Amino acid sequence: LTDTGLLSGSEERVQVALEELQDLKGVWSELSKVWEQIDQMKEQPWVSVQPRKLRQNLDALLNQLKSFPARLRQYASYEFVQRLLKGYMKINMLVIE
Repeated sequence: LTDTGLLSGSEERVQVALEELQDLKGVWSELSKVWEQIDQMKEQPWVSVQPRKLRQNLDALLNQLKSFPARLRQYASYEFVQRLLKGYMKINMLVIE
């Protein structure tokens, strides 16, 4: 059979999708790594850790989730990890307040 399965425009689209998916997977991994520390800071009790400790945990989660590349930051994974870390830090700060 005479099939056009070589590196055509479809092949270029497949390669671009694979590169974008690698970037998105990196962003998701960085977001999960940051969100682990962010969730730890958020789940730290108000009596156990003050608002300063909650803010420190949220900032550590944001720093962990902000280490992704440009493609990772374009992907939603790192941004959502940073959002979860910021939410945990805000929960700690509100508990301290």
